[PDB]
Amino acid sequence: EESYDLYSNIILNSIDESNGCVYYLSQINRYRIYQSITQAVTQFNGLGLLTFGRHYKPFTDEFLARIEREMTNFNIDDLFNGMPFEFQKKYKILEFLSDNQFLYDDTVKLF
Amino acid sequence: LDNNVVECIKEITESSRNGKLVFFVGAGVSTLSDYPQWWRLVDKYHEELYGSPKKGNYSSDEYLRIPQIFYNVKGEMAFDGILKDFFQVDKPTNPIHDKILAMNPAHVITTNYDNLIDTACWKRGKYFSVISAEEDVANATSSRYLLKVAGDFRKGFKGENVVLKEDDYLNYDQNYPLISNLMKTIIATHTIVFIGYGLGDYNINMLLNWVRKLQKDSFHKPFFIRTDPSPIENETLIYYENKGLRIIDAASLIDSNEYDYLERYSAVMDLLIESQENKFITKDDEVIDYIYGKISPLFALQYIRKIDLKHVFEY
Amino acid sequence: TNPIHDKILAMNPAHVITTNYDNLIDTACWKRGKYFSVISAEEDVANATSSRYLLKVAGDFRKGFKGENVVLKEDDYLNYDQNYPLISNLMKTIIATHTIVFIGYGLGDYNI
Amino acid sequence: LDNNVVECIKEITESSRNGKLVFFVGAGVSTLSDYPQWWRLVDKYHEELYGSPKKGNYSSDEYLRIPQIFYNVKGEMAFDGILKDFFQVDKP
Amino acid sequence: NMLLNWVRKLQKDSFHKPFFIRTDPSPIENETLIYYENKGLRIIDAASLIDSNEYDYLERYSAVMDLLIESQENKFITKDDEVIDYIYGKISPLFALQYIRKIDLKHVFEY
Repeated sequence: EESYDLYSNIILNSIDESNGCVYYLSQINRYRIYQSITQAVTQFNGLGLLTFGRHYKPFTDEFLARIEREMTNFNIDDLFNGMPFEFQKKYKILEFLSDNQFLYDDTVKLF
Repeated sequence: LDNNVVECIKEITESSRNGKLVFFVGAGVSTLSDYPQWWRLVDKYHEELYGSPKKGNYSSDEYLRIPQIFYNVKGEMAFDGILKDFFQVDKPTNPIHDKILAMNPAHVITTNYDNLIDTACWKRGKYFSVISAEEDVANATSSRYLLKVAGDFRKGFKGENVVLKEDDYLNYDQNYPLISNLMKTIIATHTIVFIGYGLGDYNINMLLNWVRKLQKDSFHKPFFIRTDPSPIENETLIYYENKGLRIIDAASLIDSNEYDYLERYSAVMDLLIESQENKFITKDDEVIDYIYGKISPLFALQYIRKIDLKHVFEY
Repeated sequence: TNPIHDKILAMNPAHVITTNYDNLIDTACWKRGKYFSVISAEEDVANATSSRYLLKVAGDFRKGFKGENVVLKEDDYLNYDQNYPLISNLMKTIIATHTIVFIGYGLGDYNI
Repeated sequence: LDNNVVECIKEITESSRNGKLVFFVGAGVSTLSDYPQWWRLVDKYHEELYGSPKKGNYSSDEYLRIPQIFYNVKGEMAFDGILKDFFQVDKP
Repeated sequence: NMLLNWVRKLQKDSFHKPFFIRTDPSPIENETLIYYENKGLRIIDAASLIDSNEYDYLERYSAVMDLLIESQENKFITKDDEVIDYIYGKISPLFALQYIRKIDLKHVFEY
């Protein structure tokens, strides 16, 4: 929860200095940590209490309600396209980070 | 739930997935973020001009006349000082601001004078090209546009970057030709949803006049979200239907108090967000056609992989 | 289609605009294999099939070879905004947000 | 009798005795003849279109809107039928 | 308002300023008068000239109009300073002609 809130501050305070990469990486990282939280609450509220035996609730219900509020209907594949065009032609090296299946070209070569 | 309102929901949700949806958000949402209303701004202007605000309530003419007097009487210097005192402030984004961007809009047009909605773009992630003057139109960093009718003091600490005085409305077409030219161009090609208005604003009426004046029937009918606490009247509803505004009232869908605007705003918008095409399917009549509509183009292909069939069914 | 037409599409302009009533540009676009959502009527803007516009700014003969759709008479130009409000407004919008290369003119045409 | 009033009043008499004065008479004179003011008609339209007058005050926006709603909803026949009956009252 | 907007946007100072006859019971505010005067409207306030209660919807129009009609050039004359100019205003053009019949002088003086 602190990491999610902190990552909100990085993107929020990255408006100036035209950083681009720091805002872009934190935005991707924000989705990644949110992705981890989604199955974190799914493996605590769901799965019952099998591995542990006691219902741990690391994140409040209010916190779950809000994070979905902003994160509803978010697609990471268009995040790079959603970036400004100046960033697009300037940080094209990071074009594959937006893809959810970015761990495909590397694995294909290994395979 | 009502048949008349749900058919509107199907059009917007389908257009949102198509990427041809544009949200016309008004100043009503700003009150949710507890932002200084324009009503209080004109009350301050009247207080300085007359030494004391009028005891009687200010009618529609009072909203547009009083700022003009203050500009002419107290001058431009006092005009900007009160605006900076009253409007230059930081407020958190209301839940509507982010969920406005939940349906990815190709362009966003707002009548707000503030930066409440630009922070929503960056916080969400989509970078909308904020436009407030002719220079901003000339430089199009991104295809997706965020239209500011007035804009902040980013154009220099001047008074022309706002449209509040009465004369500004009269010469709005000529003072801001490009942003008004792009204003109507978006509407002709994109679905427009009006959220955060009292169904009596000048801007919505003036736009409605242009489409009613000479537009034939090519343009699509924009949607309106009446969030007023009182229920809409049938006679009022019928008139706007002929004008070309499919009003989606909020009090009709959910009955609440006269103060919990955020409850009314969120419930209808979440109803828009959470309702999908399969949500509105009720019986076998809506089953076969819905399934056939998405699979029919694939009939040309001899064989289709079974694994990736989830793509056409939105997973 | 003239060899000039082919050379235009090498730089594949996003939204080509032409003051032509024929389909020589349209056919030449498909010869290169490049599609274009041609907009000529006031109803074409609303039901646009893509974002790349082949703007017949004065209409074409796609809806028949009649004088109603095409703008050739003097009265049509007087009522240009009266008969084609959207496509006239939309063409102006493209001008501000794009870099325009005027080609196929004698510097003294009334359209320019 | 005050300053800037005689200056204005002498110019009007100058134009009036020049034979070129033009008077822009408004609807205020109709009140003097006790003619029904048009805003009173608007309230009558609300009592027919809405079935009951609203307790809130009718603003300038309410003045211009209600006839527009009344005309399109109830039709032209109902609209001018009131005019033929209500406003055909000769006054001195 | 509509013609005032027409005046503001496409009329210079060349045109003659129209005159407004105020008849509302309440006194005119100073700021409102200035703006209308700047637009090019000359305000004649009835409450300022004549004091009456807020129920004088009638006879307030008359009180301005009869004063307007009763306004005569000779009425404004107070003493010899306003006498010689008024007389010389109409007789000076007659100086070019060698002789004027004294019986005919009633025409300039409005009989």
